[PDB]
Amino acid sequence: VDYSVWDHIEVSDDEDETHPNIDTASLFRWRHQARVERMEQFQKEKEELDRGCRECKRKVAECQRKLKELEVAEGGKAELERLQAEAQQLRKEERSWEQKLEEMRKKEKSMPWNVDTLSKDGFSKSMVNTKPEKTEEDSEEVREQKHKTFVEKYEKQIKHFGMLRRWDDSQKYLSDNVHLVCEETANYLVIWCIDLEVEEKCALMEQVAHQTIVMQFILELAKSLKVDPRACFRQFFTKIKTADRQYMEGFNDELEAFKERVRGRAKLRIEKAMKEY
Amino acid sequence: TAQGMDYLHAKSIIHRDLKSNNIFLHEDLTVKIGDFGGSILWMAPEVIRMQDKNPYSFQSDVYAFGIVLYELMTGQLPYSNINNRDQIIFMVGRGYLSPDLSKVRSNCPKAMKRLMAECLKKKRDERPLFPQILASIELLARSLPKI
Amino acid sequence: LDKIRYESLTDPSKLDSGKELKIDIIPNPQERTLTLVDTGIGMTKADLINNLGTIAKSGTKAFMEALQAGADISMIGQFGVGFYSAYLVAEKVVVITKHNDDEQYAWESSAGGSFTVRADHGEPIGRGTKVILHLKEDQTEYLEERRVKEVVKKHSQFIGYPITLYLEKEKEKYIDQEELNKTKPIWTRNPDDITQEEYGEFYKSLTNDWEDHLAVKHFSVEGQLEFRALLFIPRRAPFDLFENKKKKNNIKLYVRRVFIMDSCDELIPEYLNFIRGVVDSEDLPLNISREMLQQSKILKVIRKNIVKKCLELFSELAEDKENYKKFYEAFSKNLKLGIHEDSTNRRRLSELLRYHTSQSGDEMTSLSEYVSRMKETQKSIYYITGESKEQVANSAFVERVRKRGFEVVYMTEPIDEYCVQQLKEFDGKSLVSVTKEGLELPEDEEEKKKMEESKAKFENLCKLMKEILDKKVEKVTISNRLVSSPCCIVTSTYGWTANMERIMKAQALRDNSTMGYMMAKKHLEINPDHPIVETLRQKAEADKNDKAVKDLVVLLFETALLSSGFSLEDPQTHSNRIYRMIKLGLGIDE
Ligand SMILES: Nc1ncnc2c1ncn2[C@@H]1O[C@H](COP(=O)(O)OP(=O)(O)OP(=O)(O)O)[C@@H](O)[C@H]1O
Repeated sequence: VDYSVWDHIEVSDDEDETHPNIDTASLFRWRHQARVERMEQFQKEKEELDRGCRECKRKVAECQRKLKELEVAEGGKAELERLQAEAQQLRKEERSWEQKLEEMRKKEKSMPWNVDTLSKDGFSKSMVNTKPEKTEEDSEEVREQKHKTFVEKYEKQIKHFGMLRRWDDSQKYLSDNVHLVCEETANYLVIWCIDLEVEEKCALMEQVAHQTIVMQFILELAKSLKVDPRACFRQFFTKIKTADRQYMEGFNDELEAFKERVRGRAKLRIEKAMKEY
Repeated sequence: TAQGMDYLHAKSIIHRDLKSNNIFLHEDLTVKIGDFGGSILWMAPEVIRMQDKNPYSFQSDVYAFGIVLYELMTGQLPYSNINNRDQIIFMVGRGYLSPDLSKVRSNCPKAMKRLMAECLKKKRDERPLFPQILASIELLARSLPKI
Repeated sequence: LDKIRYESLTDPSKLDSGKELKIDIIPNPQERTLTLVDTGIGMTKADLINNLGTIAKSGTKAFMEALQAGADISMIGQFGVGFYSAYLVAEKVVVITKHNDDEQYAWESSAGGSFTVRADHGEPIGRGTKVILHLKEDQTEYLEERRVKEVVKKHSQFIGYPITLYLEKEKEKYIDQEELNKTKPIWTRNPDDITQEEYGEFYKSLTNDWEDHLAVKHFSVEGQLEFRALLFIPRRAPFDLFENKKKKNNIKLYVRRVFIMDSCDELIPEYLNFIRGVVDSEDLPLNISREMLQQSKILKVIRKNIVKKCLELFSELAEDKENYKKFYEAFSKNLKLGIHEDSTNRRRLSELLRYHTSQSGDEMTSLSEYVSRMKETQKSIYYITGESKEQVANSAFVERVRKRGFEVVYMTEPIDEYCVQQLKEFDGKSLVSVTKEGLELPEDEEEKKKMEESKAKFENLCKLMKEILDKKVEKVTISNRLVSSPCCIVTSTYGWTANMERIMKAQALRDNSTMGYMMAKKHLEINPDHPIVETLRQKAEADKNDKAVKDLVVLLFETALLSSGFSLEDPQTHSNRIYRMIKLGLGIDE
C-alpha cells in the first residue's frame, strides 16, 4: 500500500479554504489565471530547451561527420586539435544541458497534479426520448375492458388487507396499490362497503370510512391539483403518519362530516331499497 | 484591510493593482477586494520600465498600499492642478519630482508617520515585510484608546 | 465466487460437483442461528491455519500477484481484516469448510486467544462453505425480514449473483424469494447494445416510480482516475424539491459496485440537485472504515467534470422547441438560481433563458435570437420587472417607448430581480431598465429645442412646487416616458428597486436595521401635455399660495405613489379623500 501518489491534488477553485475579508470569485480568478500563466511560462521554457536539445543533436551529428571526414583525411594536426577542443567543449555544455534536463525531469514528479493531466476522454453519448404521444382516452369503452381485470385481480386482495388499519402495512400496501390500482373499482368497492354496511362491523366500518375518506380526498386534491392521483400519496402519508392530537381531532371532525354524509347515503339507500323492493 | 491583504499575499500572490475602486464596503465596515474596473496613475516608474518585461515585484504593491491608505485617511487627491501625461513622463525620464510635504493631516499618528517616512529613503527595495507593519498597526491601535 | 468463476475458464471439466452458482440466507429463531451458506471456491486446512489464524493479511493479494502480471479481472478486497468485524454483534461463530481434494472440517472460536479446528462427518457439501453464528441476546432485532431487506437494499443490491431467502410465513410453504437482486447494472457492457426500454426501466427501479425520464447521458472517462456516469433527468417536478431536512441521497457513489457514501454539497452544486445517477469507479484512496474517502480533494475534482459534461447536454437540448417548452416550465428555478452564484461558467449560461416579449403574444422568445433584430443607432437592451403579467402588460412608463416600434421584455418574478441584478452584459451590450434615473434615446433633432424650451419656460412652477412637498422626493423633471398619464415615479441607480422593496419586506428572517441606509431615493416625473398641468400655471402666477393648490398637489402625488406599485402607509387618508367627493356626486352633504 502506497498513497504517496494521491497526495498532491490541487484545484484552482477550492471553496472550503477562504477568508472572511476576501472576495471568493476574484480569488478564483487570480488562482486560475496564475495557474495558466505558469503552465504557459513552463511551456515556453520547455520548448526552448527542447529546441536547444534538437540543435545540440544536429550539431552532434555534424561533428560526428566532421570527425569521420577528418579520420578519412590526414595531416591536419592543428585542425584535429582545434576540433577536439571544440568537441570537448561541446561535451561539457552537453553535460550542462544534461544535468539541467535531469533536474527538470526529476522535478516534474514534484509538480502538483490537476484535472487536465489526470483525465483523457474516451466516450460520451446523449439521447432525447420524445416518444410519440402518451394516450387518447374515450369515455365509454375503456370503462369496461380494464375495469373487469382491475376487479378480479384486486377485489380479493383488498378484502384481505382491508381488515386492518395498522399504519406501516397500510402505507406500504397503499403504495403498492397506487403503483398499480385505478379509480373505478375503488369507488365501486366503496359502494360495496356502503351496501354491505348492514352487518354493522365496527372496526371494519371505521376502516371503510378511513379508506373512502382518503381516496375521496386524494381524488379531489388531484383534480384541483391536475396531477395523477396514483403519484400523489407521499405528502398525504407524511401528513397522516405524524398526525398529532390536533390533526387527529381535525380528522375526527371531518369524519363527523363524513358521518352525516353516511346518514345521507344510508337514507338514500333505504329509500332506493323500498322503491326497488 | 491590512490583515486581509497580508493573508492574500502570504501565499506568494501578486495583485498587479489595488485601485481604490476595487474595495466593496459590505455590511458594517468590511472590505471585499475587487479586480475589474488615488494611485491609478501614481505607481512607481517600475511600470514605465519595459526592460526584461518583468519589472513586477512586491515593492510596488507595498508602496501602493502605503499611498492609498495615506490618501484614504487624508480624503483628497494629490496632483490635481497640473496634468500633462506626456510631459509628466518626460519629466519622469529626467528631473523627477518629490511628494509634497505641506499636504499632511494635523492628527497624523506618530507610529504611522514614522513608518511612512521610513518606508522610502534611498531605494524602494529595502521595504519591511508585512507582519511587523501589522504589529505596528496593532500596537498603535491598542496604545491610544484614551490612556 | 469470482475466484472460482475465473478459475473455471481454464478447464471446465473440473466442475463436476455442482453446475451452478447461488447465494442463500438461513435465519432460524429457534436455536438463534444465522446460517449463510454460499458456493464459493472452498479452503484447505493449511491455508486455513496459516492464513485465517493471523491478524491483518490478505491472501487475495498473494493469489492475484501469483496470476501473471496484467490480466482481465477487477476484484475487491485488499485489507484482510474483514472477518474479524463479524464479532461486533456476535458471541460465537463456527465456519464449516470443505475442499474438493480435502475433507470436511469445522473451525471454532469465541473471541478469546485461541481457536480450534476439527474433522467432522455429516451432511455432504459439494464445494461451498458455511458460516454459522450465535447472536447476542440484546440485539435480537436483525432477525426479522424487514430489517434484512432494508439493509440489503441500502448497501449491496447490484452484485449480479442470485442471493436468495428461505424464511417461513403462513400449508405453510418454504419461501424461496429470489428477487433480492434482479436489476443488473447497465453501465458495464457496451453502450451501443442497450435497447432504449431498459433506460426507461432502470430509472423506475432506481427510485420507486412509474413515470419515465426526459434525457440521459452516459459518458465514461479513462486515464488515471477512471469512472462512468449514468445521469438522468426527471419528467415531473417534485413538490418536495426544497423540503430538505431528510438527508439528500439523489446522487450515489460506488467503488467496484459497493455502496460507499452519498452527499451533494461537494459532488454537485446545490442549484443542480434534481439530477440523479451512478458514478461508479475502480480504485480510490479509501479508508479502513470502508465508507470515507480520505484526501478529499478528489471530491472537488469530480465536480468540475460532472458540471462540465452536464452543461453540454443542457446546451444541446435547446434544438427541439417542443420538449424545451415542457422542460423550461418545470426547472427554470434551478437555472435562474445558478446564474446568480457561479463565476467560471456564466457567459455560457446566458442563452438558455426564455422570456415573453412585446412581439410574441403567447410564445417564449430567446434573448440570443433577440440579438438579431434591433435598429442601428440603438444601444443596450431594454427591460421591465413587474408583479403580474397583465399588470405590467399595460404600464404607464411603456406608453412612450412602445410607439416607436422597439422591443422590450418582461421579467415579472421575484428571482428575476436576482438574475438581472448581477448580470449586466450580453455580447457587448448593456441591460438597462425603464425606471433608472431618466433614460434618453437618440432621435430627431427638432424635438430637442421645444423640450429645452419647456425646460427654460417652466422653471418657476418646478421651482415653487418643491416648497409645498417636504423632503420626500428628490427632483421632478420632464422626460420621455409619458404620453397618456400626468405623473410617474422612478428610482435611482444607487439604491433599491420597487419589486425587491417587497421581496425584502415579504422575506421572513431578516433584520430591521437595514432600511435606514439603502432605501432608494425617489424621483417624480411630470407630463406637460395633459391640460391639468397648464391649468395649474394660471393659478400659479395668479395665486401665490392657498388651500386648493395644497389639496390638489397632495392628492395627485398620493395617486402617483400607487401608480408605480408602491403601497401607502395610511390608506384611510386617501380613502377619506375619495369618499369626500362621492357625496357631492349625489349633491347635498348637509
Ligand atoms: N468466504 C471465504 N471463503 C474462503 N476464504 C475466505 C473467505 N472470506 C475470507 N477468506 C480468506 O480470509 C481472508 C480474510 O480477509 P477478508 O476477506 O476478510 O478481507 P479483505 O477482503 O482483504 O478486505 P475488506 O473486507 O476490507 O475488503 C481473505 O483474504 C481470504 O484469504
